[PDB]
Amino acid sequence: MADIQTERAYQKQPTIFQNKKRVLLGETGKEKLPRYYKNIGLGFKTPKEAIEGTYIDKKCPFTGNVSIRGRILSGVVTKMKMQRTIVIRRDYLHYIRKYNRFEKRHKNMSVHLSPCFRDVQIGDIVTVGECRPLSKTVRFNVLKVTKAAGTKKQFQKF
Amino acid sequence: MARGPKKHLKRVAAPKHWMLDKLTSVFAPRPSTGPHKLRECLPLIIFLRNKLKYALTGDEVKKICMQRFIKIDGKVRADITYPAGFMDVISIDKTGENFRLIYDTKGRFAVHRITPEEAKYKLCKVRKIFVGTKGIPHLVTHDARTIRYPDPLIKMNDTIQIDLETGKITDFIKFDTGNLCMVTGGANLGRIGVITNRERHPGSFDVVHVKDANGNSFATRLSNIFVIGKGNKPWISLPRGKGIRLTIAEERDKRLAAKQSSG
Amino acid sequence: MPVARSWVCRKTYVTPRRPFEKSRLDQELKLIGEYGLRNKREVWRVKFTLAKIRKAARELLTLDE
Amino acid sequence: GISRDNWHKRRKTGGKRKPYHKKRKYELGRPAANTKIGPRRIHTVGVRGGNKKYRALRLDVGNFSWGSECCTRKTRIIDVVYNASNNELVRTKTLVKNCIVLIDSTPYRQWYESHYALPLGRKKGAKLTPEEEEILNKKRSKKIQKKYDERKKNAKISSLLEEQFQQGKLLACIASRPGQCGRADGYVLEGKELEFYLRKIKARKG
RNA sequence: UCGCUACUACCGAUUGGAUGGUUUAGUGAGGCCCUCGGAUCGGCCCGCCGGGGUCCCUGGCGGAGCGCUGA
RNA sequence: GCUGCAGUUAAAAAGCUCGUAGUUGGAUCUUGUGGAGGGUUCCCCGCCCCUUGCCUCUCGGCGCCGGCCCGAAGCGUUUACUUUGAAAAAAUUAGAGUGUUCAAAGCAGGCCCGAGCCGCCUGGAUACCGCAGCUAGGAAUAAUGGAAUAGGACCGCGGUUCUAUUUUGUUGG
RNA sequence: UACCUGGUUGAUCCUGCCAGUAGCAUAUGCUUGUCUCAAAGAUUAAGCCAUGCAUGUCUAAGUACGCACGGCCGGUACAGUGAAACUGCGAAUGGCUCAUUAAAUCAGUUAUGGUUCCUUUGGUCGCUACUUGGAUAACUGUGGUAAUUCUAGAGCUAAUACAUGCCGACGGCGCUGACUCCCUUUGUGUGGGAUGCGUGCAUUUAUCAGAUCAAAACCAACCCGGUCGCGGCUUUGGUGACUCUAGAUAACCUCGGGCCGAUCGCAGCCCUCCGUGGCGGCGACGACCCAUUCGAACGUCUGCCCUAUCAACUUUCGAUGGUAGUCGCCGUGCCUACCAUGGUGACCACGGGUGACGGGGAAUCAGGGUUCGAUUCCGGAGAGGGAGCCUGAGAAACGGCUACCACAUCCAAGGAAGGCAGCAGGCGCGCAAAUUACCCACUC
Repeated sequence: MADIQTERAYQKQPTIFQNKKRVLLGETGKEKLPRYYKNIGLGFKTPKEAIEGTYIDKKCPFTGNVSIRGRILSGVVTKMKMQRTIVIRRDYLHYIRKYNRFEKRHKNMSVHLSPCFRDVQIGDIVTVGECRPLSKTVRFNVLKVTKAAGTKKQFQKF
Repeated sequence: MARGPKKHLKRVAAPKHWMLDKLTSVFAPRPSTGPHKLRECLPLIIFLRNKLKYALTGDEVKKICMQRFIKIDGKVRADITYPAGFMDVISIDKTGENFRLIYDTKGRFAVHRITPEEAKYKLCKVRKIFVGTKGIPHLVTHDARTIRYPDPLIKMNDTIQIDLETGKITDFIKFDTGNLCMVTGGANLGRIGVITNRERHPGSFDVVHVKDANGNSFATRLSNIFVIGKGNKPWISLPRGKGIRLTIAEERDKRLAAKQSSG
Repeated sequence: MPVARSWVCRKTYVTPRRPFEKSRLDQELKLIGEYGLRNKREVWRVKFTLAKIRKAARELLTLDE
Repeated sequence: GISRDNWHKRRKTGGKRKPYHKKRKYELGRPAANTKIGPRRIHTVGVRGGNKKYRALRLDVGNFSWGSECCTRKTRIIDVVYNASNNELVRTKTLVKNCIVLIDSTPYRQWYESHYALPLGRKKGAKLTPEEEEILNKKRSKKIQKKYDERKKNAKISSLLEEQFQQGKLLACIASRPGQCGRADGYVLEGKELEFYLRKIKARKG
């Protein structure tokens, strides 16, 4: 919040510039930084916390340098010990045709999760879309979070 | 290994609609690089040797072309494997005859003779719209033609008419409901009907629904629809059978009843 | 090497499963003697074309009228 | 030789993989430019598709922008002072993208003093009056002093730059890739970027 | 159990033998990149002669500095 | 041995009990009269209580002498299942036509006077193409979900803080 | 065609296996008259190879002083056929084999809004000049070595090879502003204006603008209809979505190291015109940039034979992730510095085996299945074993090159040369596989 330059190099959004002319503000002041953000398409909506926020993240869909294309998928949040990335589980049934019967299977995906989502928990349901390769094992990025079709965080009044 | 581009074609690998025999040979003519895709053209050698039968061998085709007799879209072509395709005109001024390439309702190129005043124009589908330096607008067609200063009402998926002596636009048809079209890919290849609905998806493919003269209904991906007339009337003459696609039982019954094929 | 040849062919008869069945031997010889044939293979050809005809009609009789 | 392939290294599970084929030419890599300060030395290489690429070994001069004033000019490069990635790159004076450098202030000072009709880099009267006062004051019929309110009411520079101009050097940041373009080229440090790197420079050695 | 004639496998002294894959420590051909090197080969500056012309063009012989400058 | 085997005595049930993953899991939550095709009541319209369950806009054609109506859209709690579209090399296999002298094959071939026809007609079908992904109907069966530390809703009110900067004749306040 | 029979007993009824019966594809034995098709050194040894062939190429249109052959005579550039040599293009396709290879290859499905692209086809092609420079090959002449498609010294001469460089069509439009004129000394509204600087598309970096919506009331100054307070408004294109496309400003620029023609062949023309100023008909070849076509490369989702006498594995010797950079055609731990402590597994990871190249497919088959697929179509890999690299649009190429390792040929002992898993042919192996033939007529 109050400081974000925790790295050895200065952190800023590309395409935003601050004028060093007409700088007078009197006894008070206003934000020296305007905010860059965009529409993703496909009927998704941009979070309020991306527009009203102050974080820097180049891999963010709403406020960074990525294009959402190809497949849209969903899965269950299962681990989150990395920084700005999480692991999600996908479960399915496989048909074996000699018998007339099914077999249970799973796979894991590592995905990139930006700030603007900040109340996610293990067992939440998440929707993701493809990007260019973002790191060695990461190809997908979080577009929406939900806990519909399931029990509450704490008691039923949540 | 594959260290660069290939330059041969095996005869069992060649496009099915050319109707090549099984036993004369191992190879087929590789179409010359050009305005139409390898799967979607007819090489000039297959038209002169196998369709029109003016030549018995590839050498008799070579010595027809080197005499400068054959014109495609009004230009003389000496290349025997040149990739001719849909809506092109071929003129043979020495025998006094003109042709246009159009699909038969079984999904293959028909021979279709035309009158010399209809051999003066062709129909083109729009692929792209863009702006160049100094703000000049550009157009691109399904057959690689580039046009400067198009009319600002001409949009994506529309059909334009061009005169072949000058290459400039004369008139156009808008893509909208109730206009006549022909199908240029998939299983419905070579059918004709009126556009009746367009269903759209953000990402992936749009789907168009089309209605026949006999009231049948069929659908395809938007990339396979070519518009050929404002409302009910086409801007080009059409081959025998007019795109109606009768079933194998109707085709049996007319073949018995009409006694054609020297019965 | 690639070549302009073709390799399609098939057999036109089948051999019986019981070689020495007395009831089968004299029935086949009575067909040879009445129609003036050369060998048993010349009878086994005609049983095979009839079996293929009946195999097709028994399939079409499953489908709705 | 050197190569940039994905197949020489292990999968998500920690398991090995065996080689699929010999090294291909499209998997190639090449040694680094390691560009120094010094009089121009550039070499060129042929690249995939038959195109050409430019590699700078020595550079003495660059193009820099003072974005606050809409002024850019060709300028001498003096020294390197900070590098976020590795300290051996400043110890050996190597020039790379987002490196922090010192540049000659003179062409910006000459643009400002002739545009605003005011002094900038000056200490005392002995470096104002004896020559070049005729840049500042001349005959100007109906354009003499009050019509320069279009200039004078917006002339004041930031205190952090007025302290740099008196020493004859400005801090700047490299924006081009010198080992790929053949050019060293960028923008003058200002505002909170200038406060950030002045704190980092002082906290390292001072 | 002991004994006669065939045939298959086990244990094991022998610091056995041949072939192949991993790997510690030391050595290292040859190409490519970089910093140097400079055999040899030219041009432009100073005589005389010749063709053209208001001493210069420009062909040739020739010597000093072999300057300056290129490969 | 899924369809489809066997374990008292022929080969074969852990000495006995607990228990995590895996497989399996009880009942329950909207129907009959009327019309068409067809029967002598049930499958399509419209109804006891809801029939696309709601809704009211606005860029955008219809019906008529502005206002009120009827096709998109928000979408119907989420999936499996099932039925239908689209899109997937050829050869091979199945399958239609056709007297290679018959057949295995092949993709051909057939009419007419004489040669004065400067020729004419016609084929090179069609089906199948698991799973996974795309698509539009059906809603039984099987998963899954909502308010108990009360919240749905009314053209319902009130304090307070942030805030786009439209409508005004514009550039500035 | 949804099928059974002999054999344990003195005799009976069962369990259960052995043997019989039919097809298919490898070897092998005995036997053989006619005629239409046609598989054939995969299995063992991706073991070793004598000899011959398997990739070359010219039009009217890049360079013709070869007496080589030739004409009616002559070079008016110079006739005409034209060996050789220089220059251009191709040789990265085709053909052969199946060693390696188990989420790898491959199939169906999707993506470049993360890249490159000879050629074809269509756009685009006006910020000494009536024509420049020197220098080599064929050829002529003299040589060296036991030896090779080894080459050295000397004398000549060309270009679409190599290297220079105008003319024409600057008349741009923005910024400076001596002076000057009008209402108001300045400011502020004007119109002129001497004189300087930059001024095509590509290239590197920085900055600017991108227009549209709901409702009133005061004040400075005015667009405008009018005059000393009211009505009324305007400006590239496109996607589901761009830090897209087009536009404006300040600089850079590659040079020896981006473009804007010092080129070739047919028919001749129209004139302030007698062979002059040009303008022009048909082309041929060439080059920077867009768009096409043929692709290539990297990535998404789902799909695999046997094994626990393989239960835990990976990890600055980069393992999983973050920030900045280098390198590369481009995304990315691809690699480097600093930091964090991650990632996979009983829903079988990690390790080992395979007489394992994958798929379209093949044999047998009531219904359900079992077994096979080196092999003519499609994808991959490799040219004795490993590694490195030149040229080019494209190769980590083997009918290209350099070196080590294993074989091996010639020698005058100094040296030189090599790669049949192409077509025929040979040796070795083994149960096991054809002729050192003819032709570009057909298909390409």
